[PDB]
Amino acid sequence: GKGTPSLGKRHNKSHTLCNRCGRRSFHVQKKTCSSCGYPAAKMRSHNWALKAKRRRTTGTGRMAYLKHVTRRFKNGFQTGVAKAQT
Amino acid sequence: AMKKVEDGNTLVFQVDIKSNKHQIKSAVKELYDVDALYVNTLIRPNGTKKAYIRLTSDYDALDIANRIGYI
Amino acid sequence: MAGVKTFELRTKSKEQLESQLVELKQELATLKVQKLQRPSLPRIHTVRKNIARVLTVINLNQRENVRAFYAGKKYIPKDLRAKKTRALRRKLTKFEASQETEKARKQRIAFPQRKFAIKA
Amino acid sequence: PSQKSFRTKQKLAKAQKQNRPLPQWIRLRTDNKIRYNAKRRHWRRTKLGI
RNA sequence: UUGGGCCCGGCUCUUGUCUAUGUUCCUUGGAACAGGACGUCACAGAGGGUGAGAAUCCCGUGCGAUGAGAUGACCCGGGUCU
RNA sequence: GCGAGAGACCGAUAGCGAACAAGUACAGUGAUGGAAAGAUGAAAAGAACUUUGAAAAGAGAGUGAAAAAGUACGUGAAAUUG
RNA sequence: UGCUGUAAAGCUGGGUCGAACGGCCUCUAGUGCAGAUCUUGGUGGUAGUAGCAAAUAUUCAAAUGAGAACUUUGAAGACUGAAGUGGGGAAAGGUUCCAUGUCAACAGCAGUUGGACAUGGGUUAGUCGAUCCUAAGAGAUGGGGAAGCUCCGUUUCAACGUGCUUGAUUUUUCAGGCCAACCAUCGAAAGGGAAUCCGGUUAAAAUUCCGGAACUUGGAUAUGGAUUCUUCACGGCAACGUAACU
RNA sequence: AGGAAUAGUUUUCAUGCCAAGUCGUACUCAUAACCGCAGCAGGUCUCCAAGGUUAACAGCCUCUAGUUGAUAGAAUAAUGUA
RNA sequence: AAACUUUCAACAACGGAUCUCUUGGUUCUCGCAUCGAUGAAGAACGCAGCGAAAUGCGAUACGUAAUAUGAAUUGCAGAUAUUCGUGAAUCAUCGAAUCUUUGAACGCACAUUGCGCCCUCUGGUAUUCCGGAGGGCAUGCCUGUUUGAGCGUCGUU
Ligand SMILES: [Mg+2]
Ligand SMILES: [Mg+2]
Ligand SMILES: [Mg+2]
Ligand SMILES: [Mg+2]
Ligand SMILES: [Mg+2]
Ligand SMILES: [Mg+2]
Ligand SMILES: [Mg+2]
Ligand SMILES: [Mg+2]
Ligand SMILES: [Mg+2]
Ligand SMILES: [Mg+2]
Ligand SMILES: [Mg+2]
Ligand SMILES: [Mg+2]
Ligand SMILES: [Mg+2]
Ligand SMILES: [Mg+2]
Ligand SMILES: [Mg+2]
Ligand SMILES: [Mg+2]
Ligand SMILES: [Mg+2]
Ligand SMILES: [Mg+2]
Ligand SMILES: [Mg+2]
Ligand SMILES: [Mg+2]
Ligand SMILES: [Mg+2]
Ligand SMILES: [Mg+2]
Ligand SMILES: [Mg+2]
Ligand SMILES: [Mg+2]
Ligand SMILES: [Mg+2]
Ligand SMILES: [Mg+2]
Ligand SMILES: [Mg+2]
Ligand SMILES: [Mg+2]
Ligand SMILES: [Mg+2]
Ligand SMILES: [Mg+2]
Ligand SMILES: [Mg+2]
Ligand SMILES: [Mg+2]
Ligand SMILES: [Mg+2]
Ligand SMILES: [Mg+2]
Ligand SMILES: [Mg+2]
Ligand SMILES: [Mg+2]
Ligand SMILES: [Mg+2]
Ligand SMILES: [Mg+2]
Ligand SMILES: [Mg+2]
Ligand SMILES: [Mg+2]
Ligand SMILES: [Mg+2]
Ligand SMILES: [Mg+2]
Ligand SMILES: [Mg+2]
Ligand SMILES: [Mg+2]
Ligand SMILES: [Mg+2]
Ligand SMILES: [Mg+2]
Ligand SMILES: [Mg+2]
Ligand SMILES: [Mg+2]
Ligand SMILES: [Mg+2]
Ligand SMILES: [Mg+2]
Ligand SMILES: [Mg+2]
Ligand SMILES: [Mg+2]
Ligand SMILES: [Mg+2]
Ligand SMILES: [Mg+2]
Ligand SMILES: [Mg+2]
Ligand SMILES: [Mg+2]
Ligand SMILES: [Mg+2]
Ligand SMILES: [Mg+2]
Ligand SMILES: [Mg+2]
Ligand SMILES: [Mg+2]
Ligand SMILES: [Mg+2]
Ligand SMILES: [Mg+2]
Ligand SMILES: [Mg+2]
Ligand SMILES: [Mg+2]
Ligand SMILES: [Mg+2]
Ligand SMILES: [Mg+2]
Ligand SMILES: [Mg+2]
Ligand SMILES: [Mg+2]
Ligand SMILES: [Mg+2]
Ligand SMILES: [Mg+2]
Ligand SMILES: [Mg+2]
Ligand SMILES: [Mg+2]
Ligand SMILES: [Mg+2]
Ligand SMILES: [Mg+2]
Ligand SMILES: [Mg+2]
Ligand SMILES: [Mg+2]
Ligand SMILES: [Mg+2]
Ligand SMILES: [Mg+2]
Ligand SMILES: [Mg+2]
Ligand SMILES: [Mg+2]
Ligand SMILES: [Mg+2]
Ligand SMILES: [Mg+2]
Ligand SMILES: [Mg+2]
Ligand SMILES: [Mg+2]
Ligand SMILES: [Mg+2]
Ligand SMILES: [Mg+2]
Ligand SMILES: [Mg+2]
Ligand SMILES: [Mg+2]
Ligand SMILES: [Mg+2]
Ligand SMILES: [Mg+2]
Ligand SMILES: [Mg+2]
Ligand SMILES: [Mg+2]
Ligand SMILES: [Mg+2]
Ligand SMILES: [Mg+2]
Ligand SMILES: [Mg+2]
Ligand SMILES: [Mg+2]
Ligand SMILES: [Mg+2]
Ligand SMILES: [Mg+2]
Ligand SMILES: [Mg+2]
Ligand SMILES: [Mg+2]
Ligand SMILES: [Mg+2]
Ligand SMILES: [Mg+2]
Ligand SMILES: [Mg+2]
Ligand SMILES: [Mg+2]
Ligand SMILES: [Mg+2]
Ligand SMILES: [Mg+2]
Ligand SMILES: [Mg+2]
Ligand SMILES: [Zn+2]
Repeated sequence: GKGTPSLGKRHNKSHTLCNRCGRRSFHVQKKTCSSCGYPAAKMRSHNWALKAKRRRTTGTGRMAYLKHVTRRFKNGFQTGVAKAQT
Repeated sequence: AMKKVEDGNTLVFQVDIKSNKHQIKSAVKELYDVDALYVNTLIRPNGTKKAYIRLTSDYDALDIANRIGYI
Repeated sequence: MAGVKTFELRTKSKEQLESQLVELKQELATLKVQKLQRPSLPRIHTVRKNIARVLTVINLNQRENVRAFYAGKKYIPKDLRAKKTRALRRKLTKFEASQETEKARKQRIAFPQRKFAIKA
Repeated sequence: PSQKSFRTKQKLAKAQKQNRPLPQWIRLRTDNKIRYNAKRRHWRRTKLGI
């Protein structure tokens, strides 16, 4: 009875949603995320899991601020406003 | 919702999710000059907040609905 | 879209801009009542972008008032400072980078790099 | 359960909104390739993640 | 032997703008951008688009020019004031 | 990473896992694992109308250069089948 | 349809098709499949075969419908038999709830029916739970290890109050009066715990809505009563009583 | 520590005034809404509990309530299962 | 002789090989140096007249400003939108803004949209109770300011 009968007693979540990554990897009793390592300051990442880095790295989200650094750099980081030509 | 406007003198509004019953009561007073007997709130399955606002006997909720213009 | 004109808005006072904003919000509120019956009501898009323009002009107008107040002052609010990169803000200023010891200044002046040519 | 958190209930609201069929006017756009909503979810068939 | 500060340039970068010559005749074809006849331009016959293999229809190509913005004690050339 | 130019390279079971709403759908408590999937036509002109059928559909008909191109879409092999 | 070559193969007639391709001299290689319990995709015989047989059980009629063993309604016959095939909940699910429409796919027969599909609607709280308390435990801080990710330690070799209480002051200053064994925090929808009931109401909510009738906490605050000339009440031997009664 | 006589105190007696925010609340709880790949004879915590017989909340019959759900039809060889 | 089985041919099936493409990949070369407490990368939730996804964006929500350009967008709808012009559309460009809940994440906490305190204004007869609006309160370290502590210690009564 270690198979089907024992599989019926699964109603206690070991993990819940993580506040940092929202993945359902936050161990409830351990108070740690198995995916991103929250609440540790650094992000969980390993060089033996390079595909895991692909899944969560720069460019997999919005880059809502790094989007525009190239375009602001290209103009020498202008301060002021553009002047209309006469 | 319109059966509540008529029988129980209660106005039903969609409300911001972040607002409480004190802020909803103030808002209808400033916008429509009407006094709420109570504010019963509720978060709907679609993620928006619904408010059941019953007005005091000084106001007829059906008159307010015509004034706003949706009945 | 269309709506209100930003150059007409820049010629208005705080009181006049806030008064028109109130009218636009009741207009948007009135439109949301009519959207219950139309139900397709494209004019809502115009008023929503009108609210954005009036809100923009109020914020911009208020920012030179703080800029004029802090003009020439040593300390100004950090959102009115230059927004380059974190590293470039930590970088040495032009004056600090061009600092030179009086010993080092005497040798540069005494022996500048000469300009010359050959075969004459 | 009936007793659920706000964080859970907000995710269940999005799951309902993501379960709609394709709006039919989208198939009329020029160079349109979407024929149907490919991200449908039945409650009994595929479970969420809460 | 000799100091310092500004002003315009040059160079660099970004961004905006500008340029030669067939769509002539016949056949096939739904469509000519195919074949044939007659051409033009070529510091341009790279490439692409357009109803089929298009220098010459369109965008471009070659030749260059220019508006605006930036940027540079620590690139140089002139001025100019101490 | 940013911005470009290329190749005696591969050509949708190849080339990155991904040419497509691809790190997507989906699995696992979890760390992780992880696809399949490009092609009507120049143009929807995506088959009006009539008729049989409860309908899907069919038969006339229509569009189209072609329906021996009908979104089960170019070409349409073999296994297998009438 | 044939031709050539011993052959690997090349060429050609007819049909289909629709946009590129070949001969020759050379260069080059991810260059030749029948196998590898090969890989991926696709397809057979098996085969309309095995089978669709637990949980006692269905039948007549009408309605609806193109179509009814299976839907609805009526009549009957039955079962679960309060340790239920009943009525609720915790975990878990997440719209499956309700109404309307509906049969391409799914309900291993069927389907007019559905927990399916489509469109809408629906969950109302001071009193029900959370929130507050602490449990086993988890875990910041001063610190002590460790190259370090981090480990230890929970009042620990620590100068540990974002202290209060008053009289205030309107001088937004104060004057001080008391204390600081223990005291970051998280940790229970079954422990502890302030307080709500009845009748009615919806297609779907109700200790939540309507009607009526109550209650607790925090705050404000006046009147009556109470008490004082024996100032901070009286009575009863007593157990003790009280509308109050520093 | 502060308190009376021409007046003082008290909101632990009665009455009166204001407010109580935030989140959950639909539905299943299982031989179909959970987990067992599934509408799986499995597993999954708890509350209420009528009459007769009886020691009995057992077994058997019944009231309330709920179902009549499990592809069906025709036969009844062998060999099976009960 | 039929049927059946098998073989062959035609047509119709099944299936998606072959051919031809290709806004993709792969590799080489050339050039550049620019993330973040002025809140990054990433996550959650939202935003369109009619949108589920991808893309974009943040309650100013498929966007606001500015510059350039110069008449669209388009599946439908629709201006109280626009055309010899401060003027349609445009991630064309971009120098000004907005930028939810979060996240190194910073009042404390978080399987809770849980619980405080300070300043200014305001409502309810309120410094104290309840509500609202705006602005604040993390840690280590440096320089400085202020307030202190110690017979550690110097001068004097
Ligand atoms: Mg399993
Ligand atoms: Mg268990
Ligand atoms: Mg555990
Ligand atoms: Mg998980
Ligand atoms: Mg971000
Ligand atoms: Mg209220
Ligand atoms: Mg109420
Ligand atoms: Mg509520
Ligand atoms: Mg809804
Ligand atoms: Mg619920
Ligand atoms: Mg399941
Ligand atoms: Mg999951
Ligand atoms: Mg030209
Ligand atoms: Mg012709
Ligand atoms: Mg071409
Ligand atoms: Mg020609
Ligand atoms: Mg060309
Ligand atoms: Mg060409
Ligand atoms: Mg032309
Ligand atoms: Mg590039
Ligand atoms: Mg690159
Ligand atoms: Mg290049
Ligand atoms: Mg592939
Ligand atoms: Mg094709
Ligand atoms: Mg194809
Ligand atoms: Mg085409
Ligand atoms: Mg074309
Ligand atoms: Mg037809
Ligand atoms: Mg037809
Ligand atoms: Mg026909
Ligand atoms: Mg024709
Ligand atoms: Mg053809
Ligand atoms: Mg063919
Ligand atoms: Mg064809
Ligand atoms: Mg086919
Ligand atoms: Mg074709
Ligand atoms: Mg075909
Ligand atoms: Mg064949
Ligand atoms: Mg073609
Ligand atoms: Mg090979
Ligand atoms: Mg083979
Ligand atoms: Mg094999
Ligand atoms: Mg195989
Ligand atoms: Mg087989
Ligand atoms: Mg059989
Ligand atoms: Mg059997
Ligand atoms: Mg049975
Ligand atoms: Mg019918
Ligand atoms: Mg049956
Ligand atoms: Mg039956
Ligand atoms: Mg019946
Ligand atoms: Mg019985
Ligand atoms: Mg029994
Ligand atoms: Mg039961
Ligand atoms: Mg439950
Ligand atoms: Mg719905
Ligand atoms: Mg139902
Ligand atoms: Mg129905
Ligand atoms: Mg069936
Ligand atoms: Mg559904
Ligand atoms: Mg409450
Ligand atoms: Mg309680
Ligand atoms: Mg809660
Ligand atoms: Mg509370
Ligand atoms: Mg409370
Ligand atoms: Mg308590
Ligand atoms: Mg403890
Ligand atoms: Mg520790
Ligand atoms: Mg110690
Ligand atoms: Mg002060
Ligand atoms: Mg607690
Ligand atoms: Mg508790
Ligand atoms: Mg409890
Ligand atoms: Mg309890
Ligand atoms: Mg009643
Ligand atoms: Mg009544
Ligand atoms: Mg009544
Ligand atoms: Mg109910
Ligand atoms: Mg009180
Ligand atoms: Mg007395
Ligand atoms: Mg409270
Ligand atoms: Mg309930
Ligand atoms: Mg139950
Ligand atoms: Mg139950
Ligand atoms: Mg079962
Ligand atoms: Mg079971
Ligand atoms: Mg059920
Ligand atoms: Mg199993
Ligand atoms: Mg599983
Ligand atoms: Mg138990
Ligand atoms: Mg008995
Ligand atoms: Mg009993
Ligand atoms: Mg029995
Ligand atoms: Mg049976
Ligand atoms: Mg039988
Ligand atoms: Mg027998
Ligand atoms: Mg036997
Ligand atoms: Mg024969
Ligand atoms: Mg390439
Ligand atoms: Mg979040
Ligand atoms: Mg102009
Ligand atoms: Mg804003
Ligand atoms: Mg953002
Ligand atoms: Mg929270
Ligand atoms: Mg929060
Ligand atoms: Mg707490
Ligand atoms: Mg600091
Ligand atoms: Zn995480």
